[PDB]
Amino acid sequence: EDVQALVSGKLALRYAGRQTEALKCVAQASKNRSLADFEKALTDYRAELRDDPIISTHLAKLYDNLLEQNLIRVIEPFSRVQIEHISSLIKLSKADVERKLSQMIL
Amino acid sequence: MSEKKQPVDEDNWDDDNVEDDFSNQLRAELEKHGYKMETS
Amino acid sequence: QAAELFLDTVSTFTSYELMDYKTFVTYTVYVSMIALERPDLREKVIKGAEILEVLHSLPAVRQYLFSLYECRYSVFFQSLAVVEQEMKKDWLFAPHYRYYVREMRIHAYSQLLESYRSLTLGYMAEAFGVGVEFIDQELSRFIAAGRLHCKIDKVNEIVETNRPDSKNWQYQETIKKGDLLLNRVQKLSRVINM
Amino acid sequence: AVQKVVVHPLVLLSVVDHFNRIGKVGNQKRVVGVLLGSWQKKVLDVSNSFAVPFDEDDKDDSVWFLDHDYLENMYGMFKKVNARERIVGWYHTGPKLHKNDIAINELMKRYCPNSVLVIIDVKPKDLGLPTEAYISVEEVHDDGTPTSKTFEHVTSEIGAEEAEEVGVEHLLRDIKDTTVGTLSQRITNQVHGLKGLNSKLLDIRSYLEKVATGKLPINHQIIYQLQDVFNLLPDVSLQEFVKAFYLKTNDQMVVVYLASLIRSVVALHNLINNKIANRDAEKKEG
Amino acid sequence: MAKYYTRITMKRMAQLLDLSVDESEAFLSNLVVNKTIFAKVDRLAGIINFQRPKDPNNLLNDWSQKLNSLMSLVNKTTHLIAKEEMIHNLQ
Repeated sequence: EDVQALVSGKLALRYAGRQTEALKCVAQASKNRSLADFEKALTDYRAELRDDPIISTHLAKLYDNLLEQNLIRVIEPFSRVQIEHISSLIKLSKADVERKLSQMIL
Repeated sequence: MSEKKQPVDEDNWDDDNVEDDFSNQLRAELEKHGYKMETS
Repeated sequence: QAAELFLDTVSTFTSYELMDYKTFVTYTVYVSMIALERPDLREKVIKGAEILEVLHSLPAVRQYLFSLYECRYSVFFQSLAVVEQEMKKDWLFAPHYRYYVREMRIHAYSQLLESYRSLTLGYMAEAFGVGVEFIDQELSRFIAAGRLHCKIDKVNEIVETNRPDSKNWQYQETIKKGDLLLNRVQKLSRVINM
Repeated sequence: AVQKVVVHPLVLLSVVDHFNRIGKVGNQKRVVGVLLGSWQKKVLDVSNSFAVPFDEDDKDDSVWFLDHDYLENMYGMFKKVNARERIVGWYHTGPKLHKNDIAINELMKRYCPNSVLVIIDVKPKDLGLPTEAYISVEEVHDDGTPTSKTFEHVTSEIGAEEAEEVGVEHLLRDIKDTTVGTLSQRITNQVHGLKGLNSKLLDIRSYLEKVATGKLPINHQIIYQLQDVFNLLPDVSLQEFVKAFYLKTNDQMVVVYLASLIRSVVALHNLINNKIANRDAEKKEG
Repeated sequence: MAKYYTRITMKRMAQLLDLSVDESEAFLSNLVVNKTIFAKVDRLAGIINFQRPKDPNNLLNDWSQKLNSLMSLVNKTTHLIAKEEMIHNLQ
């Protein structure tokens, strides 16, 4: 929300372009804790995200944090449940989500 | 003062009886070495 | 308090009188494994740049820490045995060198059962150390002590877990401290007035 | 309309001595007077009052006599000494409300549209308050009358002002509370509550006895309220209630435990101090 | 249905909404994660719970409120009793 508010500054809006909207869409995807949205944003603007020499270094950590947030929000709304349903909703395998849940419990 | 009662006859960290219960011989050898010998 | 006060790795260790820096780092990691828990062991002792730089020159201690942190319980026991052998003959650790060990072992036991609910003792044989009878005896003698809250069934060899409330544990300590203080104050009261 | 009424001891003393001085002359049963006071928000305050010639016959409850000119000129005369006061209502010292009260209230509603009736008992025998406050209202029901005049009760209490407080404190030399603490917090609150509850239940017993044998004017609102009362009693045999009760009691006792420990420590310290300070006094005499 | 029920099966919930069970849980999940209603669904037995856990303080607080209402209404009854009695045994 801070970057979304800050990009609208007068000096900021003086420097408009397409890289700024790429960062805006990445921030919007990360705000509501959606993995698919961030993946779509990465694929749509691949010429700017995985092209600079430094952003790709931090992409992995950003992905890990986003996966944590997505798992938290998708597992929040109920209680005792299966693992097949949650893996289908998160669109992952069965072993990886189990390892991740064990690590979060630890 | 006194009677002498003739006609009858932290200094240690913390005092708990668990410490003295041990009768084995060091986990390194008595247990880990003893059952880590390839009996299996 | 020892592990708390040993946060001077970056605030200088110019007191070379008592010991050298490498021994200081080994002592601080040894006490940090006792005092503090996972959310701080991951924040202060595993992320420190200087402590990691020093530890890079000591393969044994780095292995002994990573084995516990990376959940490789099988290799943990060799390092634990070597460390306790080292500190048995070491100064200012000998008179209670056993007690330290008696924590780490049971600590590891409490670090595995808290995720699952019905893990069998068969899995622990190849995942924690060979010998089903040894694990059974250790688990029983640690259950009997009142800590490591769980339960074991031997007819089918199944371990179950339970979650006692944090009010029972917070009550016997009050009652025992009260008992000790009452004994002391009664002794004080009747020392005076003949 | 009205939420609370506050009564000063001055009007009580005035009621008492008016009753004494007018009942000494002859065997009258009820006396009437008019009150003065003030308003603020929904709270009413009563300050002082004066009497008025009143006559009533025991032969019939439809004949009675008051004086208009007396009231008018006496109010005008008290106006010249303090203009803050104003007519608020009237009082009668009857042990219980009579039939004529509605007629008198209608008569002197002219001087105050919100007149409030106050009953003062001159020879109380219990611990309850001597004052009762009523206000007129129109009630409506199914059949019989579109509206009927009826009294409704309003909460009353005894207040005090600084000068009045020092006066009554000087007058009450003999009687004063023994201790302030758990004593005044227990007896003045709990036992009196049991007394009042038992008295109320006895009164409702009496009314219920009057029905289904005697007169029998079966009234339905009382029955509805009785059903509501008997339906609202909680159940104390439920398991969850017992568990919560035990949890709270166990939580509460630890604090008393701690306080007792601290008191014991302080007592030991005081004993040590006194003994040490006093053992060093015998040798000074030589 | 959350105001009047206290615990409900999932099939009836889907039936009353004229839509399938998966869309039912999808439509309730976003609502509950947006902090607009409280609901806890266990989908191993198809149960939905609409009531919060009860703290020890709240039970005694409700008990005390009930006691206060009892005392107030018992106080209210007697004055009307006396007023009713006033007009039948005056003479």
